[PDB]
Amino acid sequence: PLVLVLQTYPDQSYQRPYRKDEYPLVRYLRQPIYMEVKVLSNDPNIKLVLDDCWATSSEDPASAPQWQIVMDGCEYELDNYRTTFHPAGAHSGHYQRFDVKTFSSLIYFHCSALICNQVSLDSPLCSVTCPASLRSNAEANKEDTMTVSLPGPILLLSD
Repeated sequence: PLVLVLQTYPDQSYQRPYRKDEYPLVRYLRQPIYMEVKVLSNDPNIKLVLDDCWATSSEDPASAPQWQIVMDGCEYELDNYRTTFHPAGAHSGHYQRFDVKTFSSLIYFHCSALICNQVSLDSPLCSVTCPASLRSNAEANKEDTMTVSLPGPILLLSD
């Protein structure tokens, strides 16, 4: 089994992740929060991709209310979040880096993600077109994904 994690980094340099005892983080509205979904491996073939990312006001990723950040591999802006991806310029496919921007509140962040082996059996999420089209009633479906959350919440403050 391959194992995924969701982490936050201090800045766009992605030098080291925040650890648990540094949470809760403190951020301001419209300030970028630099996040990464990473595979803990060492296989060069594999490529990590996101499915959904969303925020809750309680620790439980299943709790309501929710704000959608990423949907079907693409930025979702309708819930008042902006996401910017950060491609790497080795093992580039072992992680997906992105920053999120929000438009005093305590927020918990989660993503769902999966791995691509470059095989016919690869998820549709392995090659996607963005922006993503909204789902129909029947279109709702679950890929085989792992849910990952941050070690702690983030406090959003008004600038």
